[PDB]
Amino acid sequence: SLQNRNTKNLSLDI
Amino acid sequence: MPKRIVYNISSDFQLKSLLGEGAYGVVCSATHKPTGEIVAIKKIEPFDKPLFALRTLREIKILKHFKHENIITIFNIQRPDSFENFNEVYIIQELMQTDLHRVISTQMLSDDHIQYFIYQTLRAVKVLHGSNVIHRDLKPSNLLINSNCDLKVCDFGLARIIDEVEFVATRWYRAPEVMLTSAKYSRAMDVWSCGCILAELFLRRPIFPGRDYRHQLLLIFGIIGTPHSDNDLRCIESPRAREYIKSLPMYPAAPLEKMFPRVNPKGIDLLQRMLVFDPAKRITAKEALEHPYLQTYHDPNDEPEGEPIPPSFFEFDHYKEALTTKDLKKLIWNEIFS
Ligand SMILES: Nc1ncnc2c1ncn2[C@@H]1O[C@H](COP(=O)(O)OP(=O)(O)O)[C@@H](O)[C@H]1O
Ligand SMILES: [Mg+2]
Repeated sequence: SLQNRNTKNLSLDI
Repeated sequence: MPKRIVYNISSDFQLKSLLGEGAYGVVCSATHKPTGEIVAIKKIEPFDKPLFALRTLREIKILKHFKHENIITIFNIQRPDSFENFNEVYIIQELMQTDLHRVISTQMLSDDHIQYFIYQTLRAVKVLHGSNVIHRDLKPSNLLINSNCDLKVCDFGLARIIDEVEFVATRWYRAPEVMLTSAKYSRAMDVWSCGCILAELFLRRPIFPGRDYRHQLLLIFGIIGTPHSDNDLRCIESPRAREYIKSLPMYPAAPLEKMFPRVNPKGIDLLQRMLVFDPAKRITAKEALEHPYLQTYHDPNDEPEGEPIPPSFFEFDHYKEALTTKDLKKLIWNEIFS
């Protein structure tokens, strides 16, 4: 996973 | 879940929802009862025409080959109970919540989201190009997305290894050189697709929705400009194509900043570097990761370059006589039990 790079905690409500 | 969908897999599995249905593949989510894990299962009937078996074999070897955060993870392949009773392939993979096409059509992405989504796409493409593999069918519906915004490329059946009747990649994403000149697969075509994908993220609709070949070219050139000079018409060598290009209205490069008034200038910059006519001048995947627009996520040390795959990895594609369905069945069996 690349979450450790999602420096801005971007999300999508699905 | 539609009563018409039938999967000959272990009964430890229980179909949940139908996620994709096409003449080639059918994708359903499913619960593996004993572990409670929910997974994605892609079903393929590959033995009615070599063509299907070939795609299947290519998709399998590619998936088993990579271990990258941006390439969909394969957990396993259902094992048939007998060679005789082997008629469908069931690829079991990590379950994702949707595809980018669905996201574009139902969500307003911030510029952050676009930056991150395209960044991942490019990162996947780099590792592919570095192993000398080209996807050939990159489009939003083949980019899987999770709510935390992870993105993974899927659908590797049309992949090819670079070297010195068929399924066709959606034309809205095909590079102009493929449509024209007899194209020897190149890394530039995938970047062109990424380019169409980024444009679509900004536009929230496909940038080149052509109804056919002609219209497709008329739309593309209406944006990037009609190539006029012979230095410009180099890449193309087939006369009729030169001629066809010359019979086109002479369009100037359309002013993108005026097209995407509210799009990040840096995003448009990167965009224009991808949608270029001459494949040799088109920006590469690596280069694109280095572009200012992706500065928030770029890191020269966490961008796998891959390792070369030789042409014989897909040997079965280069035989004098075409392989039979039985030959292909063996090859797939071999991949399933290895
Ligand atoms: N691992 C997965 N998780 C969730 N959905 C998936 C997954 N793989 C495929 N899908 C869904 O199935 C659709 C088609 O899958 P794809 O692998 O591209 O096969 P096809 O050859 O039919 O295009 C995708 O657009 C996506 O919505
Ligand atoms: Mg697909």
